[PDB]
Amino acid sequence: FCGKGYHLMSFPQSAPHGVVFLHVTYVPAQEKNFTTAPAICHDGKAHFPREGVFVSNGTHWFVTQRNFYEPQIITTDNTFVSGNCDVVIGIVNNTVYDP
Amino acid sequence: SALGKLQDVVNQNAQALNTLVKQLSSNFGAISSVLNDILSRLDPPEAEV
Amino acid sequence: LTGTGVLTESNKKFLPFQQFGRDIADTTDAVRDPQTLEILDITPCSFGGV
Amino acid sequence: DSTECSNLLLQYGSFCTQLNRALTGIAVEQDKNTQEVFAQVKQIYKTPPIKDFGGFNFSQILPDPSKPSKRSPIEDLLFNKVTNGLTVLPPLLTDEMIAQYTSALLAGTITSGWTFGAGPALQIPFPMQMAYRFNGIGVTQNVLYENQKLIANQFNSAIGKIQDSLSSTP
Amino acid sequence: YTMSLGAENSVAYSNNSIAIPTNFTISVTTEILPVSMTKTSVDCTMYICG
Ligand SMILES: *[C@@H]1O[C@H](CO)[C@@H](O[C@@H]2O[C@H](CO)[C@@H](O)[C@H](O)[C@H]2NC(C)=O)[C@H](O)[C@H]1NC(C)=O
Ligand SMILES: *[C@@H]1O[C@H](CO)[C@@H](O[C@@H]2O[C@H](CO)[C@@H](O)[C@H](O)[C@H]2NC(C)=O)[C@H](O)[C@H]1NC(C)=O
Ligand SMILES: *[C@@H]1O[C@H](CO)[C@@H](O[C@@H]2O[C@H](CO)[C@@H](O)[C@H](O)[C@H]2NC(C)=O)[C@H](O)[C@H]1NC(C)=O
Ligand SMILES: *[C@@H]1O[C@H](CO)[C@@H](O[C@@H]2O[C@H](CO)[C@@H](O)[C@H](O)[C@H]2NC(C)=O)[C@H](O)[C@H]1NC(C)=O
Ligand SMILES: *[C@@H]1O[C@H](CO)[C@@H](O[C@@H]2O[C@H](CO)[C@@H](O)[C@H](O)[C@H]2NC(C)=O)[C@H](O)[C@H]1NC(C)=O
Ligand SMILES: *[C@@H]1O[C@H](CO)[C@@H](O)[C@H](O)[C@H]1NC(C)=O
Ligand SMILES: *[C@@H]1O[C@H](CO)[C@@H](O)[C@H](O)[C@H]1NC(C)=O
Repeated sequence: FCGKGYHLMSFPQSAPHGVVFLHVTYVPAQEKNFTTAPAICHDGKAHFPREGVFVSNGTHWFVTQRNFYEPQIITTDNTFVSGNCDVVIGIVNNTVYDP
Repeated sequence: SALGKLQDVVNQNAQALNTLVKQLSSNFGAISSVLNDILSRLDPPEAEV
Repeated sequence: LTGTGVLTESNKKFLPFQQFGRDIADTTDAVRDPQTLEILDITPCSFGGV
Repeated sequence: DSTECSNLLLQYGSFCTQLNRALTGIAVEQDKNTQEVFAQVKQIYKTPPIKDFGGFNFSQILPDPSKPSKRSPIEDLLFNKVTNGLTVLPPLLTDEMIAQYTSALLAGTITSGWTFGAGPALQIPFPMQMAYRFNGIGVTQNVLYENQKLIANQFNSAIGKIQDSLSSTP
Repeated sequence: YTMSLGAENSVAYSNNSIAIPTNFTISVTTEILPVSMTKTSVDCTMYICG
């Protein structure tokens, strides 16, 4: 509705019998492959991200925000626990750090 | 051609005005397209037609 | 040729054969007066909406 | 072909030009409408050959390779259910290219989420895409993950009911 | 020629891989929308009859 991409803001400009909108939008770029999982299995419990997504660079598991790569250590502060590991299809085993 | 949307509206309105002005030159089956020529050439019974 | 308008001086270089002038609507816009052969411009009298 | 009729028609001026120009404007407006509706992507996406979407079935909406028109079964049913100086101009986009545009949109929204509509197509598994959509309507991801088989079965049953309702309602 | 619809792109879909952006582009685009026309009024009596 306000340009191509994720809309940030817009500027109006007057034109003869018209209006010109300068739509400032956010475009993602330089994407990278990662191996992802729906949940983390730890101590017989399933951990799900509060706002982000589990990614792996090959050996280590992290959680990052969805629209920008910013890897962080999977802790209890950014995950929530629901159920055991027997139900979620594709759950992987990884440690969950406790601050 | 960046500003073609406004120029399209301007061209359509100017072309409609030009067509409306051009339609005065047609007699539509009458002897002349000029009203003064008809009013100066004919009696009112046929100038009425 | 009948009509109403203000007759003013003009700067249109008519060729010898040329007598009058016509606009897009075909209404006469300039005329050459007989007897004196001068070229008179025909400008419609002022009008507008009240 | 009457020349006397055209000689009398020239007395009325440029009415025919106005009618032809209005119809030409309508004719290009239809192509502009189709261009604005269907051509919202400049990349023609394809689904992967393996249809492993975590139990979700899209065969009724993906194009059928056995059909020469490359239409979906639903689109094929939709196309089956619709039945002096005059000329009909053909549309600029044929039905095959409109079907190709819809196939590209379906492949983009299945394999890449809403990311292809805002930039480059970023691949994501479909049971994760669904969880993101669940979080968009305010339901936690765990609910989707725990009950993924039931949601896939409900989705497939609803798609089949859509095809049955379109085939059973005139 | 028969017009192409787009460049062909095959999305590398698999059931356990995701693509995450590592950078961004701030893109400014123009959108031109007409608002009004020229306000034209025609004296119907003067147009038909003068
Ligand atoms: C995945 O990311 C982690 C974290 O950045 C990497 O682990 C680090 O790797 C560097 C380079 O060998 C070491 O100097 C650090 O000591 C490592 N940190 C830890 C906590 O082990 C890991 O190498 C990355 N893996 C791949 C395949 O890129
Ligand atoms: C993830 O961890 C669980 C629990 O530590 C593993 O489940 C065990 O698997 C072994 C052999 O596969 C069994 O003998 C145990 O009885 C299982 N324990 C439970 C509690 O189920 C699971 O295999 C691990 N998965 C991976 C991929 O390493
Ligand atoms: C997805 O749905 C289609 C259609 O509902 C399934 O295709 C059916 O498969 C069964 C058994 O294989 C056949 O008896 C039906 O005739 C098929 N229907 C059609 C319309 O072809 C398909 O099996 C489902 N699953 C997958 C993985 O594609
Ligand atoms: C993520 O990985 C996939 C597969 O490993 C990459 O897809 C391949 O990309 C190359 C180069 O563009 C193509 O020649 C292959 O045909 C692609 N394979 C498939 C199955 O599509 C993809 O490019 C990777 N993504 C990134 C950002 O590097
Ligand atoms: C993200 O992208 C921006 C540009 O889109 C990169 O900034 C450029 O970096 C190169 C090398 O450092 C410079 O030569 C250019 O002058 C920079 N451009 C601008 C506009 O500043 C940036 O480095 C990228 N970051 C990452 C992490 O990839
Ligand atoms: C993904 O597919 C592979 C086979 O290609 C399978 O082994 C694996 O279990 C699947 N994972 C999920 C989460 O469906
Ligand atoms: C009379 O008109 C002719 C042209 O029609 C012109 O040459 C002549 O000078 C005019 N004479 C007078 C007295 O106006």
